[PDB]
Amino acid sequence: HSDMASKMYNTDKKAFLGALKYLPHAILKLLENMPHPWEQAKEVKVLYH
Amino acid sequence: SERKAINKYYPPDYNPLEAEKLSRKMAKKLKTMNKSHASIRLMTPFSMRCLECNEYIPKSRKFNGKKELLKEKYLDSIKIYRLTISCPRCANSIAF
Amino acid sequence: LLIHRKGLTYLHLDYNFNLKPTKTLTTKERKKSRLGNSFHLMRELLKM
Amino acid sequence: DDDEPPLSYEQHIENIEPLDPINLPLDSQDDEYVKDWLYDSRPLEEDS
Amino acid sequence: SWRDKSAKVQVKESELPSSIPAQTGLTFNIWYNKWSQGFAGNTRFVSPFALQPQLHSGKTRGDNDGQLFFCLFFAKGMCCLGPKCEYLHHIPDEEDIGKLALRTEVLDCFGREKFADYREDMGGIGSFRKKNKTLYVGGIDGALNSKHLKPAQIESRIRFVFSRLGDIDRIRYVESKNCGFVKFKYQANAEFAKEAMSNQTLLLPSDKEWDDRREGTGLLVKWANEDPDPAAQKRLQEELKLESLNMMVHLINNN
Amino acid sequence: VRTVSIHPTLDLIATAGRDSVIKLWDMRTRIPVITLVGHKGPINQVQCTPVDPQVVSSSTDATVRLWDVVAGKTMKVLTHHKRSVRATALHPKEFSVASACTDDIRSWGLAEG
Amino acid sequence: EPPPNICEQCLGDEANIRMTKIPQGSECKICTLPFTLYHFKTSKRSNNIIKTLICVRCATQRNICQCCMLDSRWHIPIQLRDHLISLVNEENVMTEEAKNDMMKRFLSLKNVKLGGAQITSDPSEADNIVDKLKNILLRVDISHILKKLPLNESFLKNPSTKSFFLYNIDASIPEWKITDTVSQLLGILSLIVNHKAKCGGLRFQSSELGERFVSKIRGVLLIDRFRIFIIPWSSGFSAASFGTNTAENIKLSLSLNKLIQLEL
Amino acid sequence: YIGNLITRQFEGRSNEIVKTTTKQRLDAYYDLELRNSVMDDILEMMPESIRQKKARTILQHLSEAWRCWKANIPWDVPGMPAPIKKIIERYIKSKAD
Amino acid sequence: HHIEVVSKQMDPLLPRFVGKKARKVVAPTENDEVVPVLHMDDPNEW
RNA sequence: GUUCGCGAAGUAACCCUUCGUGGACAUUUGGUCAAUUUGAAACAAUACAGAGAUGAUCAGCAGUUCCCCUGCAUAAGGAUGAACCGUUUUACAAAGAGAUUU
Ligand SMILES: [K+]
Ligand SMILES: [Mg+2]
Ligand SMILES: [Mg+2]
Ligand SMILES: [Zn+2]
Ligand SMILES: [Zn+2]
Ligand SMILES: [Zn+2]
Ligand SMILES: [Zn+2]
Repeated sequence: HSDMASKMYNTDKKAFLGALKYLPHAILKLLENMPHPWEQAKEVKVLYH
Repeated sequence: SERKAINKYYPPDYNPLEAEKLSRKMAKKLKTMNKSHASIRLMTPFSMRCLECNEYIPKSRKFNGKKELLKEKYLDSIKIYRLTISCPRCANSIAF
Repeated sequence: LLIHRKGLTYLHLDYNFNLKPTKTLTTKERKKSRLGNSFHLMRELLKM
Repeated sequence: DDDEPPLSYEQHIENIEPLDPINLPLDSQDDEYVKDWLYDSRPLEEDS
Repeated sequence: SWRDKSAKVQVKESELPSSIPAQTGLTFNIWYNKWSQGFAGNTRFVSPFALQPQLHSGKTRGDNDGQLFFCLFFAKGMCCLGPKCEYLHHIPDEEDIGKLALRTEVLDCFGREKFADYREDMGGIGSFRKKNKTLYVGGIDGALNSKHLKPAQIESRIRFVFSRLGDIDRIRYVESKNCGFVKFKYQANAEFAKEAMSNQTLLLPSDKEWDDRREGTGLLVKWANEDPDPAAQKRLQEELKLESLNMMVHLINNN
Repeated sequence: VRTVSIHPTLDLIATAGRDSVIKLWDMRTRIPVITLVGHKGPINQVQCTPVDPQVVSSSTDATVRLWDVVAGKTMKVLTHHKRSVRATALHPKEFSVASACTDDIRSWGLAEG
Repeated sequence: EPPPNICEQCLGDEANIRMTKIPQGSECKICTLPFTLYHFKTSKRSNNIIKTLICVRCATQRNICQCCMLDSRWHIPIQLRDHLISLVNEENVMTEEAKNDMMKRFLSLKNVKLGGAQITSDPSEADNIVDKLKNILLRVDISHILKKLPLNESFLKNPSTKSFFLYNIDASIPEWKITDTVSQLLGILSLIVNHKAKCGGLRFQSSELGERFVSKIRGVLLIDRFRIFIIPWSSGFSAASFGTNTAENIKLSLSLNKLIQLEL
Repeated sequence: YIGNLITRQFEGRSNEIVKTTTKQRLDAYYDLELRNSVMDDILEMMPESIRQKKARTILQHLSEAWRCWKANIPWDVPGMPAPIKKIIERYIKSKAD
Repeated sequence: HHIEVVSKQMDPLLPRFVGKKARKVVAPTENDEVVPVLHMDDPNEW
């Protein structure tokens, strides 16, 4: 989903715009799990569409 | 974007000097860059009467008019401009 | 995609989430492209 | 830069070994009860 | 027969054309897949691809899956999937018309849903009200790259290409209007042939123009309006009466 | 808005005005559950009633209307008044409504219209 | 909210059909207003998915199936139905369809049946119509091209000919019927017919096919008792044989007509 | 916020936005309701029930009475019916208060 | 025919009602029943 | 495939390896949707016109509408957002009086 020019991505484009209302939640969840200074690389469980 | 935006987007390859030089080459061929008059909004500076249809035009009426810089200059130094309106009833061109 | 669905391709979004016009805009373009606080709040949170 | 896309993680980042984090050097004797585990991501998460 | 062989791959996946259309504005709109900021230059272009029915037809997964609908891109001569295609890769025939005979009232032979009203352009899929079997063939000058050609010669070309694509009732060419009308036996063949011949050239390999065939605009194949010719109108009335009388038999025998 | 009437048994109110409709509101959720359409002019009075017809309304169109609120339909239209039916009242102890024009007060049995 | 109106021929013959309901999932093809979409498959492993294209109130207005728009009693299309009824009723009835979108929305909400629908929406009327239907069934360069056309010569055994000239073609005849009857005779073929000329030409693949064609009965060919006449055309033909314009074709047709009337 | 925006993008904007009575709209809505009140009273009391042109005439007399009140000019129209005169003066006094 | 009616779970990131739009409609005022109006029997003064 | 059981051959080994075979375990995805022109995004450009009240210029705030746009919006803005400027004949009678059909 880099360019999304083909007709196959119409439903995906609609899903993208509908995802926009849930971004601040995702931003909270990301920043909440931010690595602290003593850890190099934090593996995190994710949920994705 | 707002009226008072500070920045416009330039493409990453944009060189301003080459861009101006290219746009200068382009400007000699565009229609609206080479037409002989500039459209302006202006008030009628004095009361005047159309000669085609005898309509009185009062002072301070707003018009959409054409501005021409003339070749002649006052004492060869100061710019003179013709200001052209069109009569509101009969659409005939009035100039001063 | 929200910018482009609204037809505002004359606005460009940087990869650091600044929104800039690509050209000096007509008055009709300015009225048509007057995005609101929802978009801008979303954009600046993404920027942070 | 504003005009550079966000980096591909797998191409540019996944292969690089990370640098040392901020860890204070603990004493092998005088911190012995915490030295083995203080800096884990979830300390003692496997110690039943 | 097409049943004797597996379907040929018409175009490879790497050979398929780009999805971004030819530029007609200053900026590409990632939503609409079209150019914004100005609109200049024509959007029509000649198809790089053309169906070759005896060469390209063959069995696919659709024949094994019990599929009804034909492949849209097979008709366009640009199907990527070849024998792995879910859709049927052959010219429609009475067997498949019979299999389509329920869905045909509201669907295209390509399985596209029909509309109430035709487009003002008379292009597109067509109306579920009309059951039209006739194609208008325009843009013939562009389809020949503006080559001068005699009217009977043009008619012979149109006769050749459209007769590969189905059973035909009538072909007529009108010199004054410089347009052709092709009527099929079945609406499914009119549906198919429209998409098969849209944006194509009428040129030959034998022509002097063949090496620049891609430059102009191709054939403009649309649904035909009702024929204003009174002979055609009374013929239409006669076949309407015949269809009605044949239907009375079914209604009476069922009730 | 020209009038409000509180339903005697339901947690419901009726309201009407110059927009020529009666809107019934659930008190709690503040949703306009039902809009009653049929008056041809401003509504002057609304009366809520414990059984069908559960709303009675009077209008500048010179009608009194008796409503089935579940169907969204009139039970009866009363067309005996000449002018705007500006005033109305329920009788507290018998199943009847009075209504008035200029010079013309009338009383109606609500079980029948 | 009314139930879906789907015919048995859409639903098939399986004992059970799973159906998916989607409130306000689709916009009606007739009236453009939203409606509750139903969609189903005739069996679990059938690969085509059938959906309601029109809303229930448009369907009851027309007495048609929501999934195939054929009449929900007689299983025939609206145009043919209204035409059939208007042969039994002297005063014509037809389904008048809105063209403006606001009129499409307006028309769909009035609860009155349209065209032939009410005459088919109850059994008494529909049965009366079919009872009456049983009574119905109980009741200028011509002077040059005429030497290019083979009209001077005859249908013969000896000359090997791959191409033939067809005339006395009635305009009612489609091209496919001609090809089909030749296919029947040969037990299976490039055809040009110009209907404004009322004549045509037939070209075979190889000489043995033409010889087998001339082996079966100037000659004659039959299409529903239209007597197409046939002549061997040794000189090869093209579309130009019948005239370059419409007027030339019509003039040729009249010339061929008087030649036929002399031959008969 | 984003939900309402994207809802407008797909569903479109509601056809029936009811503007509320803010202080920019207060005087105009007062005028409309007062005008309707005067018209209801006069069309109810007139014996002949003739409406279409008579209404537009009567409310001009109302507006003239208001101008006279603000000017402190005595509003007196010769041949005005006494009851309609009383109705107009009644509504002018309420607006004045 | 016995029909099992289900309602499959919608993609929460797509619009919930695909056919839904803001569109205006003029409703027909059809009515079969005529309603009677039931009244009974110096212009310079007014 | 794993496993329980029973036959044939290894190994008179009844367990282990192989072959034949009975049973158990596991049971119907997905699509409202196909990949460029012909099932419908908008601005911009070009030419011409041009700014609500009226003598002139301008602040506005409304209303009606099967016009909506921007906006989180029941706020506000869009020229006071636009459209509004046109068209206009009968619920038609009474009294006379002069030409006239009958
Ligand atoms: K203003
Ligand atoms: Mg405003
Ligand atoms: Mg306004
Ligand atoms: Zn003048
Ligand atoms: Zn294919
Ligand atoms: Zn509908
Ligand atoms: Zn059906």
